[PDB]
Amino acid sequence: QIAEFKEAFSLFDKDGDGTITTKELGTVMRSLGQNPTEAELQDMINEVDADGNGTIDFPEFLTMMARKMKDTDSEEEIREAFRVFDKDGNGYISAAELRHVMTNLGEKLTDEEVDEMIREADIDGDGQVNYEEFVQMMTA
Amino acid sequence: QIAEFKEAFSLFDKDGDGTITTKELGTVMRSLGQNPTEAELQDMINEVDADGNGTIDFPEFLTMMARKMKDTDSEEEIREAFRVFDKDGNGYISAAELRHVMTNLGEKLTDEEVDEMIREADIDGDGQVNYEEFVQMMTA
Amino acid sequence: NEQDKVVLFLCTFSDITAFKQPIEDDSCKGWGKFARLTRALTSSRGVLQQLAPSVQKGENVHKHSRLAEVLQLGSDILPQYKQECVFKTTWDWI
Amino acid sequence: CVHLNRKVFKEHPAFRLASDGCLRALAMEFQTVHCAPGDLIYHAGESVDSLCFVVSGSLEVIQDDEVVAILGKGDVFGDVFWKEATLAQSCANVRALTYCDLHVIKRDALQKVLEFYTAFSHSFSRNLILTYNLRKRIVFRKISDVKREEEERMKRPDHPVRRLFQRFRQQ
Amino acid sequence: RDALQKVLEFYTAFSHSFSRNLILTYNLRKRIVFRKISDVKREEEERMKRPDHPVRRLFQRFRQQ
Repeated sequence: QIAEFKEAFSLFDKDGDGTITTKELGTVMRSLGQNPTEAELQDMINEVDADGNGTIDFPEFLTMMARKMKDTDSEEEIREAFRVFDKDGNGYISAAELRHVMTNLGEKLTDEEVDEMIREADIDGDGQVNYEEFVQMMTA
Repeated sequence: QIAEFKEAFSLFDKDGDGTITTKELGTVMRSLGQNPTEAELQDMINEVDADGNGTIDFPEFLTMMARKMKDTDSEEEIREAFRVFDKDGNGYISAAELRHVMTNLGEKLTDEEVDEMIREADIDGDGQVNYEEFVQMMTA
Repeated sequence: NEQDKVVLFLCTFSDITAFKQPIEDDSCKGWGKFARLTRALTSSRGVLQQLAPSVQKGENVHKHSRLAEVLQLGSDILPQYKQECVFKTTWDWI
Repeated sequence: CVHLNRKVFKEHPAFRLASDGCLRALAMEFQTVHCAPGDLIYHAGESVDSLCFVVSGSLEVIQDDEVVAILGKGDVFGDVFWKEATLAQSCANVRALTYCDLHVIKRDALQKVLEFYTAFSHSFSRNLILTYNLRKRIVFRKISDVKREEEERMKRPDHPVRRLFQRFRQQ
Repeated sequence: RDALQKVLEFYTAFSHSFSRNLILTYNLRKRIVFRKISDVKREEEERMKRPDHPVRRLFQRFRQQ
């Protein structure tokens, strides 16, 4: 979803350098049917780019995309919980991840309670918890 | 039932003109084994016919047949309801028929209530209501 | 229809946001709304207006070509919602 | 049976949270129907007792001689059983347009599996969206009927019957 | 289990001796709690590494569990 934008970014860059120039922007804007001011295009490049050299990488776009996310509050809170529970950032919550956030958060449970939460949250039987299994417990 | 009489009316007329003469009446009365007075036959023709020309059509008989109906009160009331609900007179009550008699009678219901009465009264699933489905709701 | 009755309707769609004008009730920036407009009209611009980012006047060429693709699709609206040898026997006999 | 119903299990979001034991105990219950074109599965009024997944083909849904829903590949019809726990009548005919491949499951085996796999059944309820409820009759009017109503401007005792309509108010 | 329960309901005096004598080599119901040695190797690695209120109440719900 987040990475699925950049194919149209392949339609953005005409040179093929990973750096959107002003001439490619003017070409696609004239292809859009509009005749914009190139000074305003330089303004849009300087506001969009973090490199500030007349061209921007897609990581420089990623902050503007995260600003343009503007999703729901509940999914953002649960995504924050999923990001702080997955310390590996692999989209999966290990039992060691649950034990380490039990120690770091303060709520200390026994190891059987860790495996109990793992076995109760998991449905498909993989020893780890996905985001849908996460919101299954975030619902109640 | 009402139209099923006229085959014997085919036995009534001997000429085959759709007009019962007095001579055919005298022939079938002598065939009945009785020797009636032809003046009384002219009296019966003048009392029976609406044309008043010594001969009667079957529509002139239809008023005497409706007078000689003398059916039950309940079936006559429900037949009156069926005749005033079928504005088309086709023996079937459309949903537009129910809506128009809801507007004309005064009892205004929503369109879902019209289709609710249609779906509840109908059993065989034709979108319309027959006389037996009519008396199914006229019973309760 | 086969009975020539007007039984269904077909409504085909695309995204003409970038082609006409960007108008937002609210947005983060002009570039952000412009980026959302380009990401929305992706299959319009991408797999139909292929060489059109090199050329100018896309409203005169590529948008007209997408409308003509819709016109050829209306020419292909002919299926009309309907169901769509003894010589070989005698030939094989002889 | 799991390989036979891979055409459901790899496609639907209702099944990707299931245990593999639940996958096998479901796949052992899935019949497979090869619908000929023009042949109808649920006639209007027949009992809906088996939600169907359409893995191939095209279907029409006829309510009062009118196409209400066209069902393509990956669509689910029938009736939600585990919420209702009630047998209903098919309010619509469901006919096939092409050579259709369906993977059906009757409500009894479905309820057996869902009673056994309790933690799965909630995610199943949350994820399975019926493409067409065959219980819920949909209210609509035809354009010929409103053409007749527009014609009815030319046209423009109830007490034993309107009380029955008041009985409809009591209904 | 159905035919077993039929027989054990019929042979009542046998079923007690059956319960006393039959020792299951493995209960397939009772999930056994254990940890892997890769997991405690990861925990020994976690010495290098060394908001909760909406979730820890859920853990308190685990206390309620």
